[PDB]
Amino acid sequence: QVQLVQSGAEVKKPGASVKVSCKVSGYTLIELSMHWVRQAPGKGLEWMGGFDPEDVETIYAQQFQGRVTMTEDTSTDTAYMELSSLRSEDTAVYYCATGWAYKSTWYFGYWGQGTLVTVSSASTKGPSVFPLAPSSKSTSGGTAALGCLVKDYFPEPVTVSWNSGALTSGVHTFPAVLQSSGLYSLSSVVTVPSSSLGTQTYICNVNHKPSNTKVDKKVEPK
Amino acid sequence: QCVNLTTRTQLPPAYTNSFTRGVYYPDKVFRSSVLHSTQDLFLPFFSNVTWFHAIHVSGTNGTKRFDNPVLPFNDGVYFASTEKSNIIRGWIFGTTLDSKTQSLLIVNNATNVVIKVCEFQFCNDPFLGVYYHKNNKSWMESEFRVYSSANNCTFEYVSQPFLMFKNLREFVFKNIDGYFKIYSKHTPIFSALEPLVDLPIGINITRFQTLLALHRSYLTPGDSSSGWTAGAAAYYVGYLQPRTFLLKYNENGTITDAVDCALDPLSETKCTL
Amino acid sequence: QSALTQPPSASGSPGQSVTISCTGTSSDVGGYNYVSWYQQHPGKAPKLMIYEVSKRPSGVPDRFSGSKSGNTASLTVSGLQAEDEADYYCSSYAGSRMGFGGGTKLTVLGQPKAAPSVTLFPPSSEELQANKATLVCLISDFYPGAVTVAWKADSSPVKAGVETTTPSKQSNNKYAASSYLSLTPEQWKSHRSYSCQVTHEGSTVEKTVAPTE
Ligand SMILES: *[C@@H]1O[C@H](CO)[C@@H](O[C@@H]2O[C@H](CO)[C@@H](O)[C@H](O)[C@H]2NC(C)=O)[C@H](O)[C@H]1NC(C)=O
Ligand SMILES: *[C@@H]1O[C@H](CO)[C@@H](O)[C@H](O)[C@H]1NC(C)=O
Ligand SMILES: *[C@@H]1O[C@H](CO)[C@@H](O)[C@H](O)[C@H]1NC(C)=O
Ligand SMILES: *[C@@H]1O[C@H](CO)[C@@H](O)[C@H](O)[C@H]1NC(C)=O
Ligand SMILES: *[C@@H]1O[C@H](CO)[C@@H](O)[C@H](O)[C@H]1NC(C)=O
Ligand SMILES: *[C@@H]1O[C@H](CO)[C@@H](O)[C@H](O)[C@H]1NC(C)=O
Ligand SMILES: *[C@@H]1O[C@H](CO)[C@@H](O)[C@H](O)[C@H]1NC(C)=O
Ligand SMILES: [Ca+2]
Ligand SMILES: [Ca+2]
Ligand SMILES: [Ca+2]
Ligand SMILES: [Ca+2]
Ligand SMILES: [Ca+2]
Ligand SMILES: [Ca+2]
Ligand SMILES: [Ca+2]
Ligand SMILES: [Ca+2]
Ligand SMILES: [Ca+2]
Ligand SMILES: [Ca+2]
Ligand SMILES: [Ca+2]
Ligand SMILES: [Ca+2]
Ligand SMILES: [Ca+2]
Ligand SMILES: [Ca+2]
Ligand SMILES: [Ca+2]
Ligand SMILES: [Ca+2]
Ligand SMILES: [Ca+2]
Ligand SMILES: [Ca+2]
Ligand SMILES: [Ca+2]
Ligand SMILES: [Ca+2]
Ligand SMILES: [Ca+2]
Ligand SMILES: [Ca+2]
Ligand SMILES: [Ca+2]
Repeated sequence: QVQLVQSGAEVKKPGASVKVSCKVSGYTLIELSMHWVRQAPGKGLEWMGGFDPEDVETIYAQQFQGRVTMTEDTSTDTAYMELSSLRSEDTAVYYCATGWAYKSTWYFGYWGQGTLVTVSSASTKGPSVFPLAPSSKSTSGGTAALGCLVKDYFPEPVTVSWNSGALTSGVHTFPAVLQSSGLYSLSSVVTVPSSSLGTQTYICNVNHKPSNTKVDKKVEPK
Repeated sequence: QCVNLTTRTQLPPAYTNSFTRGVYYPDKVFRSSVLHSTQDLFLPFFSNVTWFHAIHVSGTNGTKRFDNPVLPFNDGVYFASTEKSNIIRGWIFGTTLDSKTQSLLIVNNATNVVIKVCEFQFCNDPFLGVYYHKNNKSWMESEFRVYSSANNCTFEYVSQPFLMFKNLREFVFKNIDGYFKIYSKHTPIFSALEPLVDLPIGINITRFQTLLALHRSYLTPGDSSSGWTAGAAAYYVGYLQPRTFLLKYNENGTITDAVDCALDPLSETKCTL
Repeated sequence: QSALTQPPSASGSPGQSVTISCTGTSSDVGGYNYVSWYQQHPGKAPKLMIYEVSKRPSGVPDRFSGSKSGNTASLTVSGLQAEDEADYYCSSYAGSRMGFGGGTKLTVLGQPKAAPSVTLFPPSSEELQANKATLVCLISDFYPGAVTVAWKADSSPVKAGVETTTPSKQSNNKYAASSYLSLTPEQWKSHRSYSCQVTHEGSTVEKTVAPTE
């Protein structure tokens, strides 16, 4: 069967240019058309461009105009894809795929393992911590929902504890969003009796060991 | 390069009869209204020739299988094959069929014949592969399936094609005096076999193998198929033997009738008188 | 990208039959029979399942078969086995372009259906003291895995500024999701309401927060 092997993963900064290779085995490059797609983290597949079998002419999708450039070298049996003007949205796994040219049935039968291009100008930074305060009879009637926002932290991981580990029941610390800026952010919440807001105190203990940061933020109704 | 396209065995020896077919103008000299008797390497009349199934399909039950054999050339070869599809492209003639000796390569394509006498490291299973050039938008032919290394070329002859409803093609090969002599008649579907070329190749010819063309099979993800399949093909091979023949030439010079003198006592009586 | 429309999730008990539809136009799916279908297990490269509308490559089991009607194709997976829990992508030529469409997650159900539990927080006063404002909409305890989150300002959609986690399996074996919407403090105090639309298995829950100070 045809076998497609791509170049190793690479890291870039905004504004840069990246080039991904794709070595084809089993069948020679001039017998099968080459198409490149990308998949952002969690997101769907997006066609970047390919080769039109009937009209011999590489086709580029509308998204990457004058920004992508795909070339092939038949002797080395290698397909190439250069993307300039890189930005954080381009952080994705890049797959080279293939369809037969004779039939032209637009079916991407065989795929590469993927090449992860990671675009970020992000350095180590401590979190900025904010309270997510509750209201009187906030959620679920006699329950209340209170939280704590770990914002703009890099790199992962942070650890949140509540009241230095006294509160463990009711606590849900959510996973992080890696936003467009290259920094992470997460929130951690605890659901408590609404009776207990008067006496009980709720401390949020964030500790982000890469930046060597220990933040204790007390959340109170407001 | 070389594809390792072996099936277990050529199990059936298939046979048939050559009623009166292998009669070749033994000389190129025009004669008129004459009875010229010649001792030469003819195909004997009513000889038992062999039907080869090179590409023989397995019905709805199975896909096709490949039995293309290397055959002796002995003192001569009558070749015959009636085919609609350009599957039989030519032949390879030689002794060792590797580099140690030289060998003859005859490949006919839609534009031309190419005839080569050169040291070829023939792949153990030989064929001409036809592939898709995406840029050209046309299928193109690769010779490196036939030979993986080419050395020591003494001969290259390129000219107009011969082999190119069903159209019977008849061929007579001889290699005498260092001269590969070829005779041919095409018949769309008694007939003179008219000479094609005498190639001065000056080589030993002892064995040969037919050259077949196999289209590339662009397989889907999971097939275990070979990847090289093309139609079906079959051909007939017979061997020339030394024989005295009485050939009757026309007023126009055409060989209207010939008789094998050794076939039956009546043919000997016609021969002696 | 998102040229073809295709549902977010597909629920199915083991052994049942599921149908994922891929809806297009008369120029991409309705004009050709060049539709295809692809499986993708998480963190692993895609795999062809149906080619040329109804045909099936070898090694793919009988239970996968597709077809099309008008401007809509559909992939049907009978004999549900756990190997089938993946994302499923359709594709089709558009005459000048080939465009994949969306996704769909078959969820081979091994647990009763769970509706999400949603909490919406406003930006803290301390955060907009720094001239930045970020809504936080946290979603927890839903099965199957896939969820779809929309943001609506006033009653007008919020296209931009929305970054959401993909659902992550939690201790419960249900799934939880996180969505953040970033505003300027000027924009947050201008509009009289903000809301986090969350829809799971067709049902939509809504949490609404406004600046009452
Ligand atoms: C059959 O062989 C002939 C000659 O070998 C091919 O004619 C062209 O020969 C030139 C010589 O300079 C080559 O550069 C070309 O590549 C050949 N043409 C093409 C289109 O391949 C002839 O084309 C051959 N037939 C096929 C189908 O390849
Ligand atoms: C072979 O030729 C013989 C005469 O030499 C003839 O009698 C016979 O029918 C032929 N046999 C076959 C199997 O073709
Ligand atoms: C087939 O493979 C074997 C193992 O390497 C090799 O010895 C043989 O020469 C091959 N057949 C060819 C070249 O047709
Ligand atoms: C056809 O293919 C041959 C390959 O050698 C190439 O040289 C030639 O330029 C091609 N013709 C066209 C019109 O592309
Ligand atoms: C080519 O063959 C001739 C004899 O046919 C021989 O003399 C010569 O050495 C050969 N060339 C090579 C490179 O082996
Ligand atoms: C042919 O065989 C003869 C006898 O073995 C030998 O003398 C001669 O050199 C050979 N010629 C070629 C071209 O192989
Ligand atoms: C003999 O030749 C003439 C022309 O040379 C031709 O017209 C005729 O058909 C030929 N056949 C006969 C009668 O031998
Ligand atoms: Ca690398
Ligand atoms: Ca540049
Ligand atoms: Ca081009
Ligand atoms: Ca290209
Ligand atoms: Ca360039
Ligand atoms: Ca077309
Ligand atoms: Ca990877
Ligand atoms: Ca609240
Ligand atoms: Ca404190
Ligand atoms: Ca005859
Ligand atoms: Ca030598
Ligand atoms: Ca050729
Ligand atoms: Ca052999
Ligand atoms: Ca030469
Ligand atoms: Ca004549
Ligand atoms: Ca499967
Ligand atoms: Ca056009
Ligand atoms: Ca998806
Ligand atoms: Ca619930
Ligand atoms: Ca909650
Ligand atoms: Ca589960
Ligand atoms: Ca931001
Ligand atoms: Ca409020």
